[PDB]
Amino acid sequence: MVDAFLGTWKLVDSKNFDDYMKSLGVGFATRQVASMTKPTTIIEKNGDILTLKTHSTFKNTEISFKLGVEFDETTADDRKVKSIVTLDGGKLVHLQKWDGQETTLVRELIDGKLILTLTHGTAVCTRTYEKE
Ligand SMILES: O=S(=O)(O)c1cccc2cccc(Nc3ccccc3)c12
Repeated sequence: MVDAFLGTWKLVDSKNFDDYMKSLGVGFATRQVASMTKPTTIIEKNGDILTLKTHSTFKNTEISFKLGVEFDETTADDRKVKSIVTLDGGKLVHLQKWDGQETTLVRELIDGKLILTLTHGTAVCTRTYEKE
């Protein structure tokens, strides 16, 4: 259920984020900033339009979209992508494509926590957020 995602979530743990960002082109200077940072993800719905915002001292982004309906997105790291977000049995699956490249962001609730798995080819990163 989408509804179970809604609310504000605060990053508490991060695993292999640096390699994920490097895998995407994020430069060293910026990786150092982003990694010590502890972002908030806010997930909202308004009818059948979801909005996911990322709030932090590094960057601030927001996306709004319908599930299964493809959309343009400019990412935190300034990639210009084609995105699609679907719901695969409680798992929010965010697929991005740009320049023949693909990355996936999977969001699932485990133990009252929101676990985001980021995958870019072989670079995999897991980021755990606590409900606020
Ligand atoms: O986290 S995400 O927006 O998912 C994100 C996803 C994919 C690539 C990212 C690259 C740099 C920073 C991010 N965000 C970020 C925002 C605030 C603090 C630290 C990193 C990236």
